[PDB]
Amino acid sequence: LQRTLVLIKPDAFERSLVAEIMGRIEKKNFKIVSMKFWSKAPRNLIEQHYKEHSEQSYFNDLCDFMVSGPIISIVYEGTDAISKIRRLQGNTNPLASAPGTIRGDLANDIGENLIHASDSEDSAVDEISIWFP
Amino acid sequence: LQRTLVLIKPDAFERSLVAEIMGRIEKKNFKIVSMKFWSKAPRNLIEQHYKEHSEQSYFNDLCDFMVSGPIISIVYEGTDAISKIRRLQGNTNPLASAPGTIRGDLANDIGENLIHASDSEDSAVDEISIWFP
Amino acid sequence: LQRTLVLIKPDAFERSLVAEIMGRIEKKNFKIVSMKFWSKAPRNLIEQHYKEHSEQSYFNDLCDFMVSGPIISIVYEGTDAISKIRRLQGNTNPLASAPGTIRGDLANDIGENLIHASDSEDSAVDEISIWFP
Amino acid sequence: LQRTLVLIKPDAFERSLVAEIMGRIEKKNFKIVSMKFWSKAPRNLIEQHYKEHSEQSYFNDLCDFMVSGPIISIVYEGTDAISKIRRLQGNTNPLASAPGTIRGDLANDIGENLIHASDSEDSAVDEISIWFP
Amino acid sequence: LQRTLVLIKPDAFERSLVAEIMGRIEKKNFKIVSMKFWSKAPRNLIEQHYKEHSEQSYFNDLCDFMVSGPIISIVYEGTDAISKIRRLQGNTNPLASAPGTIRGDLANDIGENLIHASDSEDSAVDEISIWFP
Amino acid sequence: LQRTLVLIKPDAFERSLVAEIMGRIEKKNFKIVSMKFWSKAPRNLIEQHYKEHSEQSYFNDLCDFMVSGPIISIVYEGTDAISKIRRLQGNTNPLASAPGTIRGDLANDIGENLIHASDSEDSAVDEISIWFP
Ligand SMILES: Cc1cn([C@H]2C[C@H](O)[C@@H](COP(=O)(O)OP(=O)(O)O)O2)c(=O)[nH]c1=O
Ligand SMILES: Cc1cn([C@H]2C[C@H](O)[C@@H](COP(=O)(O)OP(=O)(O)O)O2)c(=O)[nH]c1=O
Ligand SMILES: Cc1cn([C@H]2C[C@H](O)[C@@H](COP(=O)(O)OP(=O)(O)O)O2)c(=O)[nH]c1=O
Ligand SMILES: Cc1cn([C@H]2C[C@H](O)[C@@H](COP(=O)(O)OP(=O)(O)O)O2)c(=O)[nH]c1=O
Ligand SMILES: Cc1cn([C@H]2C[C@H](O)[C@@H](COP(=O)(O)OP(=O)(O)O)O2)c(=O)[nH]c1=O
Ligand SMILES: Cc1cn([C@H]2C[C@H](O)[C@@H](COP(=O)(O)OP(=O)(O)O)O2)c(=O)[nH]c1=O
Ligand SMILES: [Mg+2]
Ligand SMILES: [Mg+2]
Ligand SMILES: [Mg+2]
Ligand SMILES: [Mg+2]
Ligand SMILES: [Mg+2]
Ligand SMILES: [Mg+2]
Repeated sequence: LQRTLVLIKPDAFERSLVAEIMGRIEKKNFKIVSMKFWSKAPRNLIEQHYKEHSEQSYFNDLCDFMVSGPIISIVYEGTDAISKIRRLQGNTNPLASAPGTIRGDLANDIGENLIHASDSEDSAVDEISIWFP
Repeated sequence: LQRTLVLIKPDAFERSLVAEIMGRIEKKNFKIVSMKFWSKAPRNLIEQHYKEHSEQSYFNDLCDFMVSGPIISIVYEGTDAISKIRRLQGNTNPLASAPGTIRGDLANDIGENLIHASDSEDSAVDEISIWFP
Repeated sequence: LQRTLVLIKPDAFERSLVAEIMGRIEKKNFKIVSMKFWSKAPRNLIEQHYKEHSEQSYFNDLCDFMVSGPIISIVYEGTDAISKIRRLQGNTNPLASAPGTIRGDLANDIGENLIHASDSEDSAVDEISIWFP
Repeated sequence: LQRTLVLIKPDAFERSLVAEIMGRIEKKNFKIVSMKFWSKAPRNLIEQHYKEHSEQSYFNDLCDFMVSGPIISIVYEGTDAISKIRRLQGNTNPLASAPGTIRGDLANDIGENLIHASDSEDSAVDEISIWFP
Repeated sequence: LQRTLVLIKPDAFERSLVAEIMGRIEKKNFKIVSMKFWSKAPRNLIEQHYKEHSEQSYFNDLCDFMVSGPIISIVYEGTDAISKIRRLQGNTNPLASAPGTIRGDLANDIGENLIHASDSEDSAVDEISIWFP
Repeated sequence: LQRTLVLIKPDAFERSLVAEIMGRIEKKNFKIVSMKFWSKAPRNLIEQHYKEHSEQSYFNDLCDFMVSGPIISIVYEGTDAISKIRRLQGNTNPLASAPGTIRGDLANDIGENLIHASDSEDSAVDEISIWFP
């Protein structure tokens, strides 16, 4: 039994894909443990969430985008939930995300990619404490 | 523009229809303005929410059901959101709800009926203040 | 609790709508109690099923159509299953069936209309005994 | 057999509902007989199409909207295609369109209402000649 | 042209996924040759079906589960139907089943995995004779 | 930013999958630049489109099939659209097309495979000029 942190990103709201994305995780039988809606996430929370990317050239564009619209943060719970939800998510790169995955079916940009999911046990605990302190 | 208060009821979680219900409202182009996940709503908020029914025969069963599992409270915003979302919802009575509506398509009980929606401008304001003080 | 008799008609097989139709009933929370696949229903069961129509102008065409491909006979169970499933089904006449209903959404002919559902408690009992003796 | 003229309006493109709308008509078993994609319809065809409204208060806004993005013009064919597709479409007014219909499920504005469908045999013939001379 | 044996397992019934699963195979254009509904399969039929697993530690839990609710057995027919339906099915292990497959989208347990499909020509003939003697 | 040429093949029309296929590309956020409906494509256009296959044993059966019903030709535009739409398409061979892809979910024949998509930059320019001279 693991908990992972999911963000529904502003592009999901703009494109009306919130339910589509949440439904894919719901149908896989993962349960919501916590959920928070953000009309606009504070930029500092975004910078902490993406602290590992602070020196990447895309960091500021990434942060601008993540504050461009609403976000839903969700803690999902289930056996091996972290790796399983990552697999549903699909690869970051639109050249690689597989059809059948969320990004593979729905995303067409490396930045505007609809959804975040924690990539490891270590980062799950981290991100959960950022969004649900 | 109006805002209306929607509850996603515990039967929706039980039957994995949370995204299905939210998706129907999303596809109608209504926007989430506020949202709260409750692992178990406090009985007092429930009795307040349904205060008009407090002397009805079904009141205790209704309150019991509403705390029997998680709920999501959502404020939706759009032109004539109250009446329009009531129409999507469908009649309380499974003998009356029209196919095409949430309850008409998905609910088969007068109590376990998946979704609450505010029925008027005043009750909307009222319910919004209960779930989002 | 009632039980009603449903037939999935040969046009549903032809048009690959078998799961679509069964799915609408399933999502309404009705339970399969009995089920039979017929690669070709015996003409005699069909004439019995539709005995009320035996003197109508359309009778032979109706019987011919009903043996023109496979059918599935299903007994569904739930509260007020008969009337409720009739409502999902929709009007026989394509000029009358409401969007949201099976026929309203999917059928475009008064004969090739995808689904049979028992129309009363007595006809349900009757039809159930024909298809599941 | 009748033929009717359908326009998929620019809001459908904006909201990525082109296939959703065409799919509802396709599932009803109506056949495309003619089809034209317009990156931007010529204003003159639009004013001709809506000539009956030329003196109405909303005319300029309607014409402006109709050239604000792409449209698809389609001629559909089937028994009673005109009235049947009008029924799928739903009422122009978002306070009136029934869930189950295209507009009832998907539109939330009296102007930005996703789809045009010919309203009579004569207007069908008329509109067909405008979009497919 | 091959025939393969599919079981819709009790968890599909509990979770109301019967049509969803059958629809996926139907949409791939496989035809039903035989179909049998079982309110509860006899435990001995289950033990024969899984005779190859008799010495596995999960054998009794597996059999208990397979008699815990209804089952539908289906013989599907089509070119290379055995391998193709296996690929739609997805891997047994929730850590491996690919999004886009039945288990990959819908199953989250190695035991409660919704669907059985024969794994070879040799086992297809075998299983078909168990369920359709 | 690339443009690729897509054909919706006659089997999509016969099976009523036109919207399903177009919707998959639409949901991935690709935009239509040009679209042409063909009640029946001229055989010579088909032979040019498939000129690379002229010496294959399946060439004449392929051409017969492509003129057996309507076709929609579409020019889609987007970043890396050629390779991305190929990946959504899925492999030609029903033994290999992956679930989640168009062919993987929907096609069951190596010839009747629903959709063409240009395989390279060189062939995109070529095919676009054949269908949209
Ligand atoms: C690698 C990369 C990421 N990003 C953005 C989008 C990613 O969701 C976010 C974090 O990157 P990363 O953690 O690599 O992606 P993922 O979300 O798949 O774990 O940074 C870019 O905008 N451009 C890039 O090249
Ligand atoms: C009228 C009624 C309501 N209820 C429950 C279900 C309703 O969702 C809740 C409030 O009733 P009500 O406000 O009448 O219905 P709605 O939810 O359609 O606005 O009380 C019953 O259980 N039995 C009943 O007879
Ligand atoms: C009334 C009628 C029925 N039929 C066929 C189609 C009906 O499904 C079948 C039985 O008719 P009926 O019991 O009146 O319709 P329903 O199936 O809605 O209960 O007979 C015709 O072909 N033409 C007709 O005019
Ligand atoms: C009546 C009306 C129409 N319109 C626009 C939207 C309609 O699609 C278009 C033509 O009106 P109309 O033909 O009355 O509606 P429909 O599209 O349902 O046949 O004009 C308005 O913007 N406001 C209005 O009050
Ligand atoms: C391998 C395995 C199977 N099972 C159950 C679920 C499987 O559907 C069933 C048969 O196993 P197997 O034939 O290996 O799986 P599949 O259904 O993918 O062909 O046994 C377990 O409960 N635990 C296990 O570790
Ligand atoms: C390879 C092959 C193709 N075809 C037909 C179907 C293909 O869509 C068409 C062109 O072949 P090809 O370009 O190899 O396939 P794709 O469409 O995946 O790029 O020729 C056959 O009928 N049989 C075959 O063995
Ligand atoms: Mg990461
Ligand atoms: Mg109320
Ligand atoms: Mg009848
Ligand atoms: Mg009009
Ligand atoms: Mg096996
Ligand atoms: Mg090719």
